[PDB]
Amino acid sequence: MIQRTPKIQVYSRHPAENGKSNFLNCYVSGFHPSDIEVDLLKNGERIEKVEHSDLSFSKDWSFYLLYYTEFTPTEKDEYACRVNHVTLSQPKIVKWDRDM
Amino acid sequence: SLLMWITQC
Amino acid sequence: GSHSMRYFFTSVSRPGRGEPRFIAVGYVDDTQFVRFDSDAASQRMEPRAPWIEQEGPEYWDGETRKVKAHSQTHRVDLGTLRGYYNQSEAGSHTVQRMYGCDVGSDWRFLRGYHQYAYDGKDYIALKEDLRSWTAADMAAQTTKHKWEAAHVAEQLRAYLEGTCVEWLRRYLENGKETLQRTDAPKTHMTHHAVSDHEATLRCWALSFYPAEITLTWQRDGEDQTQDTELVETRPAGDGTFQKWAAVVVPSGQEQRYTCHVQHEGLPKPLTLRW
Repeated sequence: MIQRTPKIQVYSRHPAENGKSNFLNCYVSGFHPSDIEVDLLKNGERIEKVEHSDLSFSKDWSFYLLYYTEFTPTEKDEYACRVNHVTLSQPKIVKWDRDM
Repeated sequence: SLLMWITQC
Repeated sequence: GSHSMRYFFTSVSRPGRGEPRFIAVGYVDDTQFVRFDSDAASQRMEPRAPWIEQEGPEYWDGETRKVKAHSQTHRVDLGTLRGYYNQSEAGSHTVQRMYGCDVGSDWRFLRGYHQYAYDGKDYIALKEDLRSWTAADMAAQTTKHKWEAAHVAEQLRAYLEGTCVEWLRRYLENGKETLQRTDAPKTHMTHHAVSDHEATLRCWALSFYPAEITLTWQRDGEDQTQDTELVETRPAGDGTFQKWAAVVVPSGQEQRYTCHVQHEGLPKPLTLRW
């Protein structure tokens, strides 16, 4: 039974601009098995207006999913992605960096 | 369009 | 250019908790057009691309019926595979399947493929000639032998060299407006001081389609592939894709580096200098 830890990228659909609605994305890939928990955090607390694409996989059979939600980037509001997976002993958090 | 059926392994 | 239609299927067993979770998705190049999820309320193949609505009532009835048949096969197989590998009935296991076809710029058959995996590893695949099988191990051999006697290769070949191509063309036409479009990447470069004498240059590619792209750094015109960080091409969520590549360079020597962007949406590759 193999296991692959998930890669994570947090970013926005369009180039961030405070005050204007955008979409916060959390793309998790290269993991296996498929069972995975992903939450988008706003100032440490999870959002519930979250959605995700249908489960699919790459040529190496590793899975990938896109978790996203509409939002408006501000100067004081902090966002990130919380991912938990069997290969992870501790839920991994990846803060959203505007230049990445 | 999908295959009409996939045989069991 | 060239084109492909591909279906992806995933079944995860949940012994004693419920039916195995079954998720299927269909793609034309990098555009998903249908999906089926056993946990959804419709219990029907659903649309995921605007142009697929051009199909009629019988399309949805037929694809729903066929996709449920795939689910049923995956369900049986999970049991079969558990036995082959003498595993317990309590554990959760996975089955993944992918098949589809490729056509050239003239939309004629180029190649077909049908791959099957168990727990994330190759189990059995139809070779390039569409007449023979590559069996991963001893377990796969039994399936190989079964599938030869049942002439599975023949069924897949007929579908891959015919039906698959026929429908891919059809979808390509109905979705011409978007599927045959190429969104060249919007690109820019960021310069951010890192060390006291070093700077980081990040090359960005945004809003492009198809997802296929190449970002390469060069110094004095020579490829620099061992001081860089490349990210996995990612979906923007609006149909386009994104990617970036960076390199740490000696402050003051930035003018020596160039980022080369290759994407079919561009007449010729782009060269970017900070």
